[PDB]
Amino acid sequence: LGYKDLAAIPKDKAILDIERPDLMIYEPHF
Amino acid sequence: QVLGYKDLAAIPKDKAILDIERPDLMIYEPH
Amino acid sequence: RSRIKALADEREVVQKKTFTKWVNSHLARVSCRITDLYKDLRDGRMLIKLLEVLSGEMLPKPTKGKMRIHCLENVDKALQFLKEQRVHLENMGSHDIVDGNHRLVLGLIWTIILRFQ
Amino acid sequence: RSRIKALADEREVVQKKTFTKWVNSHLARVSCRITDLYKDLRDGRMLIKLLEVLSGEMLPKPTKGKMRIHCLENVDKALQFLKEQRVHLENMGSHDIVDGNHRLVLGLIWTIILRFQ
Amino acid sequence: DDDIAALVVDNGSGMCKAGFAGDDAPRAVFPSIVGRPRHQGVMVGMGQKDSYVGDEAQSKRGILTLKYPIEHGIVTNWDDMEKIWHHTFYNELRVAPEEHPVLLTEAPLNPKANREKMTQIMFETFNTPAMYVAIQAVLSLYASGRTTGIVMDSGDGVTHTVPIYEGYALPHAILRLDLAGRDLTDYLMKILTERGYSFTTTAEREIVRDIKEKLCYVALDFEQEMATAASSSSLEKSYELPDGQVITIGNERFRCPEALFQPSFLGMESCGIHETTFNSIMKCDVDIRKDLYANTVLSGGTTMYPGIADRMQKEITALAPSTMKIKIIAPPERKYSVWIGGSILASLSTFQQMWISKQEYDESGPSIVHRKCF
Ligand SMILES: Nc1ncnc2c1ncn2[C@@H]1O[C@H](COP(=O)(O)OP(=O)(O)O)[C@@H](O)[C@H]1O
Repeated sequence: LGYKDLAAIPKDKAILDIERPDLMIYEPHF
Repeated sequence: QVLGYKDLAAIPKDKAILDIERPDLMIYEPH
Repeated sequence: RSRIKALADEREVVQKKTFTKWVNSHLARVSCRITDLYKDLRDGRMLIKLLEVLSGEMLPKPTKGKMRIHCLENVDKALQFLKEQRVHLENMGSHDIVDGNHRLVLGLIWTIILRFQ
Repeated sequence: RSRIKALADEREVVQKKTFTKWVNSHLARVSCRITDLYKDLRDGRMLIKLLEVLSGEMLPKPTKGKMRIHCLENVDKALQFLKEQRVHLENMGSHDIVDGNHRLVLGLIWTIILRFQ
Repeated sequence: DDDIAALVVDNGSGMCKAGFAGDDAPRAVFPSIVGRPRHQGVMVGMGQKDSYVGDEAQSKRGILTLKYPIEHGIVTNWDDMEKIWHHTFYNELRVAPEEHPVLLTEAPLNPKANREKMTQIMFETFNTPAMYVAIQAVLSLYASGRTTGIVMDSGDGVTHTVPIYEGYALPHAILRLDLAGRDLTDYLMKILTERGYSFTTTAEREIVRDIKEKLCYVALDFEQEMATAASSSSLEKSYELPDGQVITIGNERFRCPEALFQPSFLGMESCGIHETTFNSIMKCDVDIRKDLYANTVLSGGTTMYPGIADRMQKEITALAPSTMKIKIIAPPERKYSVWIGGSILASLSTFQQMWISKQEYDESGPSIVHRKCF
C-alpha cells in the first residue's frame, strides 16, 4: 500500500495560516 | 527608456539658484 | 477540549481504520473478522492467529479460560513469540493490551506491520 | 523646515507616481495591481510576480506565511533572483524592504527599470 | 509529493514533546521518566515488563523507582534516552524514523560530547536521513515573531538568557544560571517538612511537583506578603493526597518560587534571574540596549507561576535607568514556545540546505555537528 497511505501525514500546515503564533489559546488556562 | 529618460526621472527644469540675489544671507532651517 | 489531544485523536481515528482494514485483509483467510480493534484484541486469540498466519509457523495453543489471568497468558505467549522473532518491542506489556490502551495497541500493530514485511 | 529634505520630498512625491504607473502596466497582464508602492511591496509576492512578468522565467514558490520571517523569505528569494541576473544592488536587504524604507525601495524599482529596459 | 514532513522532538529534563513540522501544536507530550519495579512479583502468568516509559510509569508510581535520563540539561544515562526515543517514534507518533528528518533542541552551554552522542545515536541506530540541533531560546524567538529581543528560558533543567539583535546573536552575553524547577521541588519538600508532612520516596516527588504546579504564585512584595500571611489565615489552601489525606499548604505557596529571585535560600551565592537578565542586557553594546529593554521575552514552563511577569518587570525597572521603556512579553502558551518556533524553522524553504546529510556524517564522522549547527 505504501508508507504515505498507511501513516496519516498531514498535507496541510496549520502554522502557516495563523498570523500571530504568539496569540494562541491552547486552553483557557484560568 | 520608456516615456523618455527626462520624463521618467524627474529632473528639475528650472534653476532656483539663479533667482536668488546673494547666497551669503541664506538660511536652510529658519529655527 | 485541548488542541494537542484533538490533533492526536484526529490522527488516531484514521490510523485505526487503516490498521483495521489491513488486519482484516490478512485475516480474511481464517473465518475471523474484527469489528473493533481495541475490543477484539483484549482476548488475545485473534492476535495469535494473525501472527501464525503472517509468519506461516506454528504457535503454542492458547490456554482455555474466561478469567483475566488466562487472557494475560494468551497475550504474553504472542508477545514472547514476537520477542524471539528478534523484533524489538519497547514499552510492551500484556496487561497494557488487556486494559486496552489505544496508543500501545496501535504501536504494537504498527511495529508488526513494519517488521513482518 | 529643512529645505534639503523639502526638495527631496518634492522629488519622490512625483517619483512614486511615475514608478507606480509604470509598474501597474506590467502587472496588469496578471490579475493584480498595487494601490501603494511601499505597503504592497512589503509582502514580497507582488515584486515576485513583477519579476515573473518581466523576466519570463519562473521563480521558486513563495511561502504561504503571514509572519515577518516569511516576508523576509519572500523578499530574499526575489533578491537572489535579481543577483542571479548580473544586477548590482548596494546595501539592499530584505529587512529594508520589509520595514518599508522609502529611498531604498525607490532605488530598487529604479534599478529594475534601468536594467530590464 | 516531495518535501516530506520532518518531525521535531523537544527534549528537556521535565517533559518530551514530539510533533510534525506543519502542525501548530505537538502531537505527543509526556514526561521523561523510566521506572523499574522494586518488589518481587508473585503471580505466575501476569506477564513481565522490564521497564516503564512515559505516562503509564506516572500511572504505576507505587511499584517503581522513578528516574530521569536528563539532569541539568546533560544526558546522564543513554540507554534510557534510547528507550525514550524509541517510545516516541514507534508508540506515540508511530512513524518510520528512517524516512523523515529530525529536529532537536538543546541548552546553549553544555558539554561538547552531548551533541556528538546525539548525532551518532540518531544516525547509527535510527538511520535517519538528516538531523539538526538548535538552541531552545533561539527557537523561542521564532515563536515570538520578532527578530530583536532577549530570551529568558527557564525549564526543568537549566535557566539561560540570550540576546539577539536584528537576527545577530551575541555569544559573549549568554548566561546560564543553574536554578530550575527540580531545585524548587526539592526546596518545596524541605519547607513542607516544617508543617509535619514528610515526602521522601521518588513517587511522592511527583505529588510535591503537582502541589507546586497547582498552589504556587510569585508575590509582588515578598516581605509584605510574609507580614500578611503571618497576620491572618486568608492565604491558605487545601490539597488532597491520592490516599485521601488533606494537607494545608498555607504560607509556603509564595516561598517556593521566591527562591528564583533570591538563590541564597538554596545556599547558592549566584544572583537572581532578574539580575541575570539585567547583566545579560548590560554585557551588550550601548546602541542595542534600548531595543533589548522593550523586547524581553519569557519562555519555559517554570515561568508560568502567576505574577512572575509583574515582579520581573518591577525588578528590571528598578535596575534599569528611569527614562526607558521596560515591558515583559509573556505568551499564554510559552511552555510550548520552544517547540512552536522550532516547527516554523522546519517550514522555511532555505532551511533545506542546512540539514546534516547522511553522506556528510559518513565523510566527517560525528564531529560535523560542531561545524554545521550554530
Ligand atoms: N502550570 C505550571 N505552573 C508552574 N510551574 C509549572 C507548571 N507546569 C509545569 N511547571 C514546572 O515546569 C517544569 C516543566 O518544564 P518544561 O517546560 O517541561 O521544561 P522542558 O520542556 O525543558 O523539560 C516542571 O518541573 C514544573 O515544575
